[PDB]
Amino acid sequence: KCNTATQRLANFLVHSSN
Amino acid sequence: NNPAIKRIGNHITKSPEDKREYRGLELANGIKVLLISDPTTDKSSAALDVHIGSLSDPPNIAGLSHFCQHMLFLGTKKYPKENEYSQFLSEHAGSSNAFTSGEHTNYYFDVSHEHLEGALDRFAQFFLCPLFDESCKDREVNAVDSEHEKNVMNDAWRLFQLEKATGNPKHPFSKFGTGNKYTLETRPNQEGIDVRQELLKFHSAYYSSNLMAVCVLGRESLDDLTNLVVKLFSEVENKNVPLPEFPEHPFQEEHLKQLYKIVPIKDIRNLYVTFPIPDLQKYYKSNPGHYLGHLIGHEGPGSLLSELKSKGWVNTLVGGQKEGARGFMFFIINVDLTEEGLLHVEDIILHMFQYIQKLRAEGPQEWVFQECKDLNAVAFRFKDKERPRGYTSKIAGILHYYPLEEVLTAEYLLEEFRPDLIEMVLDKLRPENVRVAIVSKSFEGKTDRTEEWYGTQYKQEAIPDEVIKKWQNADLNGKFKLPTKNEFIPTNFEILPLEKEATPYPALIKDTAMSKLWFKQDDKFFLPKACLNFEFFSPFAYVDPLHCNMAYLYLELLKDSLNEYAYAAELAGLSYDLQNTIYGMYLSVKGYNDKQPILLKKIIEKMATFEIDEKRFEIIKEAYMRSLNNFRAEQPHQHAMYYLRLLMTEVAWTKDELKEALDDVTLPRLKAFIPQLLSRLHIEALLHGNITKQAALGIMQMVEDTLIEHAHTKPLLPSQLVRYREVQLPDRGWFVYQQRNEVHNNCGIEIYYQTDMQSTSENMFLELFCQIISEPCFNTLRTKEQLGYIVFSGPRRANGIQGLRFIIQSEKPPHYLESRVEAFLITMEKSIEDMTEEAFQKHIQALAIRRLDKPKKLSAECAKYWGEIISQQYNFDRDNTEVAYLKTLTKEDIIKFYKEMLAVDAPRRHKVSVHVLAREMDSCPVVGEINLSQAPALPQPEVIQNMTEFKRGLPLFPLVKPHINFMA
Repeated sequence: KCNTATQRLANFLVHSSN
Repeated sequence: NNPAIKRIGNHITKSPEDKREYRGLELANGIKVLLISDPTTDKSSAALDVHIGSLSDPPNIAGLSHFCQHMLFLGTKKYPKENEYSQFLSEHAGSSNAFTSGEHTNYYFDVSHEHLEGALDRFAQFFLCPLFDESCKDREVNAVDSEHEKNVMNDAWRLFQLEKATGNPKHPFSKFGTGNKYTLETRPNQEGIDVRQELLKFHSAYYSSNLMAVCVLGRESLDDLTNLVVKLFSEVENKNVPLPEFPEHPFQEEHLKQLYKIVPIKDIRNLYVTFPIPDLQKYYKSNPGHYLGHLIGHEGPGSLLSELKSKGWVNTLVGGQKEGARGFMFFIINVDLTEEGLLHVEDIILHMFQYIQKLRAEGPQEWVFQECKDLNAVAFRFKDKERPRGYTSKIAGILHYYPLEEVLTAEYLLEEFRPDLIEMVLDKLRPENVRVAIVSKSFEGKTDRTEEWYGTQYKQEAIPDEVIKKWQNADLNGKFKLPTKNEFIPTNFEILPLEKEATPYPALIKDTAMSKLWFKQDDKFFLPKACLNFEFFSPFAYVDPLHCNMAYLYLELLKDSLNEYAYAAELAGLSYDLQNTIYGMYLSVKGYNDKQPILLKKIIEKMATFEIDEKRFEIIKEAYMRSLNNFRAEQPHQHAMYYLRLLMTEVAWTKDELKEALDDVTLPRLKAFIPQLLSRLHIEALLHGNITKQAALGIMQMVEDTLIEHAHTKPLLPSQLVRYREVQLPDRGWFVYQQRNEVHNNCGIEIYYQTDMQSTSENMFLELFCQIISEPCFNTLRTKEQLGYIVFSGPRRANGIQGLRFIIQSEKPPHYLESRVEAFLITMEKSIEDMTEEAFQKHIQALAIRRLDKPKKLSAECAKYWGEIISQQYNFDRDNTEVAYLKTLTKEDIIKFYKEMLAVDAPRRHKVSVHVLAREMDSCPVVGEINLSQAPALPQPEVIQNMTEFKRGLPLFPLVKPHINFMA
């Protein structure tokens, strides 16, 4: 598929509640 | 006039479907602002994006930006309290998060619409007067270290940093952005660095108004929002900081024509191909990089994936441009490898260059451009209404790249056809400018290098000039052809008139032995879309480990078979989800309603007449085996959740039982399984969207008839519609289950305090209590005590039962972690006793808003109904019913609830704990004995040796009775 449709990796303050 | 405003942008281009009001503008200090007025929104939201990130971290203090991000929430001069911000949001139905990337630091929150200002005010101080308190710095540094610790064993983060390390070391792109205790505390201490000051310097130097963008959304008018923002942000100082730029690509000559062999943590096989390219950002009106991504990453007939898959070398492929930073980008073509594929990498890459040649030979195609352009226009026009929090965050980020008037359309609408840009990018995708990395355990013991930040083991070799030559001399392969017109492209967008018998909730319009059909015509979003959810019930999908494996393989083989045909539907905004469940199968088809019947019919038909390709069977089976084993590489807290699940559910096969039975599944066995699985069924569906009642009954009957015709499917008996129960823990009992994670060097734990069966009263008692302890839990267990990055608390719902759960991932052993949670529980009891009636009534109000928050889009509302159907509770008016009851609760009710079900000496405490030990930990006790609250003494726990015996020795809870819903 096109990368444009992909999870860039950044650092979040809080983890996901989901 | 207004001196605080430099300029008010012209009309902001929006979709004619979008009823929200917009106004772009720029403050005198240079802050780009986008205001959004939504008089109906239940929650307001705001976000600020500073166009500066880790790439600007000083060389001697890696992670400083990210640490700055964390520290801003910990107090300001105007609001000194460590958690004034968090507590304020929590008490007003709000939330907040933030992330740091190489060039951006994005902060965002949402809250009850009537408290935007209070929230915005506290939020603005982050960029005006942060305290960077000394005590908070010493503590918060642990959260950062904890965050990096969880990523250390993550293959994605390892590969992400390895690419940075393999480029030019002088380039700031080689920096370690996350940071940890060593780089943020230890190291800087060995060099007499006062991190407090460095944080103050960094903030003072880079947090300049000229590099900021803000987006606010609320019920207030555009003028009111304007005065609001001007009043809170015009005071940010403009230090005219030059926007960082990186024109010289991190990959230079010495970095090209390089081959890397990497050892992964999980058992995976991947091939990564990268080409350094210029920054194509400025070309957003034509998007040449995406044009090539669309073709090279295309699936469907004639594509690269097709040939790579037919040769049994690859299963999936991803191609397209990848972001770098202002000044550079990369073009990638990554692919997973089969066993045979691993030994044919050179050939795979040759095919890649052959396909690329085909593109140069055919030249740029305008019809392809027009097609994507038309799809993007349809996508923008009918885009689903977003949730405020994510919307403000996105806008704030993209305000840095596009004109105010185009901030909404920039990423969707295409205007220019650029055969010259397309050819320019294609000219960079050549063998002499390639980088190749292979990820496989087969490299274990053959590597000679180690990435310092993650410890990744790899080898670096130059690609032999003859291999380069062979690729450079690639000719056309007849198996490679450009895609053809996309027949799935929708054309009928008429919104049907709201029928006369239109109901507020889904209605049961078909109740037969074969199927139960819930239906609702959309009455609020008015978009040309629909959601078709089907639940297929069959005992043979989870009867034993073997059949569960087959249920999985079957559906996985089926999706692999429809892929090529289904890809076009995907691009045209029509997708589907098919997976096996513990009760049978789940199928979901969503998107534009126009062509859904066509995709659906195709799926069911293929389902009931499927023919398994032997080659595809062995390949997928081998992957599934690795997939199961790879669970050992998952995080400690994920293992804890997994064990609790197996422990509390009546019937559940473990991953060990699954792979064990996986060698027994043969092609013959699978072929027999499918017809058996479809022989007897029961279907419960929910059709919701732009569809009539007759179209719905029609769609439901078409599915059944297809099954009846090709699989002779017959109805399932009502008593065969079984639902699993949850183990019923004994009063005052406490059990502990212990395990070890052999990959991560961190401990994981989950504590579950089972309350009772779900019901209006039981639900709100549990939910109110969670609402009250939510922020205090995070502030106590993490901010103050810094047990770990991951500290979670909230309700646990399963099989009609519910209770409070705590999840923590830490370096500290589980028995200690438990002591701390028990200490916190007592702190909360006192806290609830000490809070005013108004503070209590405030939490009730906050919980009420969270529960009544309206879904903004069709799929979100469908999800709520689906939840009522899946759980078989069918309480469609649950939110109004439950909130009404909640508004009745008193502080006394909650105190009694805790004393009866939660306190350590509670007469009905039902406690179960899952202890996951770190890799480097042989054993560890199950119980044990400063400015930390005193932890109560705990009783002797019963250690669970065998899961099966544990369940057998305990009674089972009954199932929840369905809520009444009449109709024929």
